[PDB]
Amino acid sequence: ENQKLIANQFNSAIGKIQDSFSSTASALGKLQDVVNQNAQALNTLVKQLSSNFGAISSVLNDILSRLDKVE
Amino acid sequence: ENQKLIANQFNSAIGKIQDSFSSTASALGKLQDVVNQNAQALNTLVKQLSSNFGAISSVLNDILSRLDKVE
Amino acid sequence: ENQKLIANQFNSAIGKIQDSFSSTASALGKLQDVVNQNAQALNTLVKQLSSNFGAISSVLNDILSRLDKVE
Amino acid sequence: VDLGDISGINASVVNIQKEIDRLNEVAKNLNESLIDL
Amino acid sequence: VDLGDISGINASVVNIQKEIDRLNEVAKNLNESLIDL
Amino acid sequence: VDLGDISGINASVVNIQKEIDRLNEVAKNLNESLIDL
Repeated sequence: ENQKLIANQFNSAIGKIQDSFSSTASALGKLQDVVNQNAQALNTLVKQLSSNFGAISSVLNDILSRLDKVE
Repeated sequence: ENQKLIANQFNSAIGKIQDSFSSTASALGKLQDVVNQNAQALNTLVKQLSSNFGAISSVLNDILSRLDKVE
Repeated sequence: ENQKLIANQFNSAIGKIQDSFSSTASALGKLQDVVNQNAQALNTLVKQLSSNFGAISSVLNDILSRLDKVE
Repeated sequence: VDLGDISGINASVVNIQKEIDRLNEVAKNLNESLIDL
Repeated sequence: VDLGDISGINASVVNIQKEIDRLNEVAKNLNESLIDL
Repeated sequence: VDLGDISGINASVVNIQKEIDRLNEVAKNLNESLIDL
């Protein structure tokens, strides 16, 4: 009778622990996906920002040189 | 006597597992909050960056056109 | 005999739970490190972006004033 | 002068509140699994 | 005009797929630890 | 020309080292819960 109680409580606890570990795995997977997407987003932003500052630079040097020609 | 040992060990293990799951839940909540704040930060940075490049553009086109007028 | 079965199943379950908690701790540590590195990256990007917009500004005001002098 | 468009860069958000709620629910319900001989 | 270089700013990526696989493997294997008296 | 100020954009940092330490402590202490009949 006490053995059946121990077995039932242990089986209930193991079921709850299985559900909780599945939940933790799903949460870690979602967090991994989101953190990796945000990392790719920041990297793509850094690349496009470098390109845009390169373009803005080149344009500003064109302006400065052609205005040195002006004056 | 062995049943009391099994019950005591099981209760200790379940208490430790409860503490550990509370810790995992708190950690996942903190990570969720921080990842979401960083996502909002990157999105707001993208919006402000788009606005600032729009302004820098418009200004550069003003400069280029008014210098075409100059020369 | 049933007590040995309960003890063996409980020891196996506790070993698996130990492995799983070590895995969860390692995963949370890696996620913490990566999220903190990405936060430092976004902060450094914000600082450098503020500096670069300051420089681009100052340059554009130089251009605008010196072209007001021109015309 | 046409600067590159970056408005498409988007940062997703995570929604693991279901899993955190399940974890806290299990941490509370495991008291219903203690053995009281 | 020399704007500051920002190409060095890099965002790391996380690889916890081993740990997620281990967690799901344990959540599946814990059925082999149930007591069947 | 007054460009928009973005210095206010801040990225928070997470501090879950207490929870990771607790998890490793439990993974070590669960050896004190094994049954030795």
